[PDB]
Amino acid sequence: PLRLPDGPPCSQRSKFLLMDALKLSIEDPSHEGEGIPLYDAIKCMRTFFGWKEPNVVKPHEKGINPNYLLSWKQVLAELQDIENEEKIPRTKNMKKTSQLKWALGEELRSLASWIQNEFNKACELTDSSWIELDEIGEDAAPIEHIASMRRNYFTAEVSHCRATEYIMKGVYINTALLNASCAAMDDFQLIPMISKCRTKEGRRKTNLYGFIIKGRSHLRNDTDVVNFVSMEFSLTDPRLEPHKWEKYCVLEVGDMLLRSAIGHVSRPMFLYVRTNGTSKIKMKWGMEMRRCLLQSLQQIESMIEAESSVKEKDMTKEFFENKSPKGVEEGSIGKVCRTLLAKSVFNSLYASPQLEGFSAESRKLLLIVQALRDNLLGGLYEAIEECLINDPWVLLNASWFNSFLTH
Ligand SMILES: Cn1ncc2c(NCc3ccc(Cl)cc3)ncnc21
Repeated sequence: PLRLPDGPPCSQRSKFLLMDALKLSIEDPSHEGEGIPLYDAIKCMRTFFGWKEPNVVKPHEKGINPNYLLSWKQVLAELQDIENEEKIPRTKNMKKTSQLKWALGEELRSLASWIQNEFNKACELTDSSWIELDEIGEDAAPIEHIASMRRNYFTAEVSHCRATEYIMKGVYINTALLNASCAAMDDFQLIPMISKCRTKEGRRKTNLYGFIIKGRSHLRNDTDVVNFVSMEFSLTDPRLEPHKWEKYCVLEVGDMLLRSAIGHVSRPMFLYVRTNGTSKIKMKWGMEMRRCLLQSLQQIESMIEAESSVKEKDMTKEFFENKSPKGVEEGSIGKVCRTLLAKSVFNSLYASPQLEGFSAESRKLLLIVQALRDNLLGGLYEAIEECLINDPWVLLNASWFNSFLTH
């Protein structure tokens, strides 16, 4: 089996919160400015009244925590500035304050259990649909009948999937930043983190996860970096899994009244803050996250076009309806679709050279081991294990890979 590294537990490294995010939402919006992110965010902000004086509750151990506190206070100050203006601007350029100049820039780890938990959360369904019925595909021509049937069965099973929400979240924020990176090169622009869903009842909703502030972005090449500060709401207390949050300063910024299985309960609302950066090429990929839906669909269609060659008839219906196989090992056809999707999305969210190395070399050891398995290599192990350092996503697949070696 593979040897995973020893060390302190791995920490979160995505460009935004995943299972820990928190949404401020408005239903079927129709205010003077429905569709301009700044107007949407403010209207989501004013939905919430439990704000309170913020303080640091889990410090970033390598950054200057007074500057993170001041930056969040500045956001509320400048948002409150917009409140006082007669009209609402289309965008907001933050004052180039001391805290923002500092925050915008102007070793072995062990597998922690939070990343498997993220992956499990990415496979669940939500109350809300995140994509339209004809979202998947780029076809110039109308789709033939069999393709259409598969595309609609598959969309039924993943439209509400949590991984799909990560897709649209990511596409939104990456489009917003990439565009801002070009239209406001010298500004510290305030960029809402938005997404849009439809409820089980049919209502269009708008969600605010928090805010980005981008720094100077004269991105001349694909690999040039624009730094940014992320500020994300959450009900997750950082003191439970502090190792998850090494890269973050976390503030407590309000209290929130929630329906629960015990009735109404008041929980603190937190605000996860970190500095971070991205590049033109990374943001272009982030805008492409819908292809995760298409790539997941194809892996599904592959299993069907396989079964269909063996039975001389189209097995699309009998596969999705679960009518030779005798069940579905994940539980249901639906969980197989969402599982494939979640893996593809997390490949995107945690894209790394260590993942591209591990993916190639481990497939080599895979075909060798199951060749040996049903019929009865030391440098290869070093290639694969040269990828096992500190990435939570690489390490978790390596953990998964070792299960396959036992069964
Ligand atoms: C009692 N109370 N109410 C609000 C509040 C707060 N946040 C200010 C705020 C809230 C929303 C916006 Cl769009 C701008 C600024 N901070 C501390 N106490 C507070």
